[PDB]
Amino acid sequence: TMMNVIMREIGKKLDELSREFYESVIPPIDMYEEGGELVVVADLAGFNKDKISVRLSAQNELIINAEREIQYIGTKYATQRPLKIHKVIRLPVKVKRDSQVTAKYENGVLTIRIPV
Amino acid sequence: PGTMMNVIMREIGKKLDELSREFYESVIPPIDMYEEGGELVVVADLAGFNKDKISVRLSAQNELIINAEREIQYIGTKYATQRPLKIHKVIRLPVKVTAKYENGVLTIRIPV
Amino acid sequence: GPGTMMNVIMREIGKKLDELSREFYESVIPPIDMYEEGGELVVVADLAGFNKDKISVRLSAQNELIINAEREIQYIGTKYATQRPLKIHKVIRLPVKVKRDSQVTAKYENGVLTIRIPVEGSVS
Amino acid sequence: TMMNVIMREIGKKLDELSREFYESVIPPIDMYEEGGELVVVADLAGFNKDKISVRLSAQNELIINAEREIQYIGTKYATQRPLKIHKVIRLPVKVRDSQVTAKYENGVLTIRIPVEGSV
Amino acid sequence: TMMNVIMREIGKKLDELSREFYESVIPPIDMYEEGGELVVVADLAGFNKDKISVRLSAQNELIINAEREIQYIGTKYATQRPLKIHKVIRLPSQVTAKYENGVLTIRIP
Amino acid sequence: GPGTMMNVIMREIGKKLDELSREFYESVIPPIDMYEEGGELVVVADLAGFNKDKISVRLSAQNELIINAEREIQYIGTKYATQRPLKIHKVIRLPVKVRTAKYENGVLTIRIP
Amino acid sequence: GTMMNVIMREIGKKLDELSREFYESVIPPIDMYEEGGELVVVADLAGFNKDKISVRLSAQNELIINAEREIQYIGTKYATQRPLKIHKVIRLPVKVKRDSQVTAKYENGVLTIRIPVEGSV
Amino acid sequence: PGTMMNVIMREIGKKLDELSREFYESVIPPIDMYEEGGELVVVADLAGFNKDKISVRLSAQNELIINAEREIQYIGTKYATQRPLKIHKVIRLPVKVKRDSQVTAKYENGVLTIRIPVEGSVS
Ligand SMILES: [Cl-]
Ligand SMILES: [Cl-]
Ligand SMILES: [Cl-]
Ligand SMILES: [Cl-]
Ligand SMILES: [Cl-]
Ligand SMILES: [Cl-]
Ligand SMILES: [Cl-]
Ligand SMILES: [Cl-]
Ligand SMILES: [Cl-]
Repeated sequence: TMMNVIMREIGKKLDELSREFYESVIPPIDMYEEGGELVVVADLAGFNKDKISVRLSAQNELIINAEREIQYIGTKYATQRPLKIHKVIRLPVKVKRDSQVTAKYENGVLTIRIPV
Repeated sequence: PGTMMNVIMREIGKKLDELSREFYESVIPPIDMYEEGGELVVVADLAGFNKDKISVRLSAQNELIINAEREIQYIGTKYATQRPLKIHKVIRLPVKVTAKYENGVLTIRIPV
Repeated sequence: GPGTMMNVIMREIGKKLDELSREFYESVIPPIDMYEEGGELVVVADLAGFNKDKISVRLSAQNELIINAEREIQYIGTKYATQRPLKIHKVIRLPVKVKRDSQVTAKYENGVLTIRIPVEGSVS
Repeated sequence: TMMNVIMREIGKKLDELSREFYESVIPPIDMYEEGGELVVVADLAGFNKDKISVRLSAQNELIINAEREIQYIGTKYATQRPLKIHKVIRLPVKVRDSQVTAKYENGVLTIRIPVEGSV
Repeated sequence: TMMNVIMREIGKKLDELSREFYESVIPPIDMYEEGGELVVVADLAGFNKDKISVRLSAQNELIINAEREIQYIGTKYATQRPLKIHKVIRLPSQVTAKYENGVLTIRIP
Repeated sequence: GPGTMMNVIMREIGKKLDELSREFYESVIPPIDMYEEGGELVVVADLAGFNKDKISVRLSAQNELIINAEREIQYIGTKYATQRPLKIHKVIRLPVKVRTAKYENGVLTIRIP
Repeated sequence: GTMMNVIMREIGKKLDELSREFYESVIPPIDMYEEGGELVVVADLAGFNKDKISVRLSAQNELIINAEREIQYIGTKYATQRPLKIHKVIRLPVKVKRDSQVTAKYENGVLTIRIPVEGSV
Repeated sequence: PGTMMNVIMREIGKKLDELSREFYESVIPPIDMYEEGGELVVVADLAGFNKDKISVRLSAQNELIINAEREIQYIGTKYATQRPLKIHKVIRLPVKVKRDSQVTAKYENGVLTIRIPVEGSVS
């Protein structure tokens, strides 16, 4: 149903893109393999490491979760910045569930290391 | 018999599953915009960029323009490259018409 | 100005449509040629890699021609792209009126399926 | 451009697809790598081996060309089967100069190009 | 803006069509003119006559404003009926309007 | 710059959507509320300008509730727009398992088990 | 087949590279208006010969405009957009007599057609 | 129950059946472009414009710009105005040409024929 999300915004100028669209599409991730390690680097500016969680379902995909809430002040024009985030990522080389996963969140950037 | 129009649609659904780098370059950043005390605040979620590289300008035609430049080394075999190398964001201003960069979040204060 | 999302969407789909899904082909394949000659409607289809037994030809109750074929493909090694169709269903609505049952026959050579069906009003 | 070949056929039903489109879209390829060889498999019915030409570009892409002539008889309604095939394929695995092997059977074209390393 | 409203509901089935949708859509109007008088015909429902407001805020514009409050008892499964209506028809100086049995009618020179 | 056809299509549909099709409205009507109170399901719907005799409410063999109504209108003088719907046929899918209505002031209220 | 389909095919195109097929279906833009007990249709149809254009009044109450021409392409061609065969079918706003004195004059690429309204002297 | 998509298309199709005058101002004119004799020619169907009112200019970005303005006086009740009043077609040129290059354009029977010297041409 990802396509359905994009469609709702076809009328909109790039200034006006919805928050709901952003929740779906965020985050952008680059992911690569090096030395028996599968690394994912995602982009989540303005979030707290307590609110970020990562997991792998039995099906071979990697999952990312993040919550935040934002206080609304004054005359409001934009609600774009996403509160909730849920991202499922298909995995090309299935890492063992047992293998440890380490995530480091720095400078609005999330990095995840996964052993092969 | 079926129709071509349906088949195209089924295809686009497949296509839009995993978005390009270029896509995200065009959409980023999501912004919050409010008016408090005769000041306009634009709040942008940016994957970390060096502060000096990030630039903000007010356009002549009542627009706000947000650019930024990044360089990334694609070490090893790359499965995906979603992240945006470059950014151009044009933002219309609601009302008639000083930047701080913290935790990858850009907060722009505009006098009014 | 600000930019159009629709533009972005369009720009996105293009580069992606360079590589087409296996499903897409399953619907689109085969190409055929259809002509009337000697009171007979001949149709020729490109179906590479399906065995003769697996391919089926049926005359529909509606005035249409249906080609059905299925296959199983071994998938060794690291698969990067798998565009070619495993199972085919194709429906063609005939341009002229044809005899209802059983006269059409099929020939399959060089991966090419040839059907010859007798037109209506033909003379034996 | 490929999308423009697709968009020109939107209205039509599946029985009515243009030959130009099929020329643009044929063949469907199966690509995988094994035994230090990258194998391409394409569906290409109604062609002669002498007419089928395979070249490898300077850029990463691999190109398949095929041509044939057609002999229409009588009143024709459908003419969809493609006369000239030209398919440029970007290959993921690394391959400037290489030794390519191609065998055509039963409309099926099998091309084997050796990737760096292995065997 | 108006096309953006339509596109929001594209995923949804005809029953699931949102409230915000309906607020923008309502009312469907029929416009005609008799004897050099202009007449407007609009389908508004479940609105109190006092709450409804009509004026022309531009030289050539028609604005209809309408508001209501709805309190929902029990578990509510859907809420499609609109709270506030701000349709802005455009006129192709005194307007007389009586709203009865849903139908709201406006009379212009 | 040459411009884009798509940009031209979007602009074209947009100018036209301000005034919408009466046939579009017919699909859309009515906006309904569905709540459950007193072990009963209630529907409130907005169908202004339609006669009580014209209105029909039926229940499906399927789970769905179905509202049917109809009306007739004659337009006097030149008509600039005729957005009003004439042939409504709403259908609603039901959340709670379900085998009776009152209409006033262009509003329909329906009660079900 | 439909008008919508004709537009859709060109969505992935810039304005300066629009298909000829598209132009054949879309040409000509017309002005249509009733005045003086007559219904006037003004069409923009350049590069044609009057001998090639024909006007039909249909079984249904619609006006059909047909035109056709040949253009031999000289040299190395980069763009062939201009229409070869026009077949514009226009639905009339008002009922008109079919047994009617209709006047279609071509001048400077502009086709002006006049049609008597039913019920006018 | 029906879907919004099916509903939307039905609406979309309706809005396209009859086309705006603005629409045509975008799409007009159709052009034929060929190169021969080391010069580039653009021939365009531009029916019903005064020759004086048409302007042709070579852009800084190797593209061709056709500008046409005309005034139409409407009479009686009007049921359609598809005819474009203002035209600004911008055409990307497939071969480098001189910005400085002298240009000739001819207007006859509502067809605009424009010839433009290609880069590397000899006068
Ligand atoms: Cl979860
Ligand atoms: Cl700039
Ligand atoms: Cl079957
Ligand atoms: Cl070549
Ligand atoms: Cl007829
Ligand atoms: Cl005809
Ligand atoms: Cl030459
Ligand atoms: Cl310029
Ligand atoms: Cl200019």
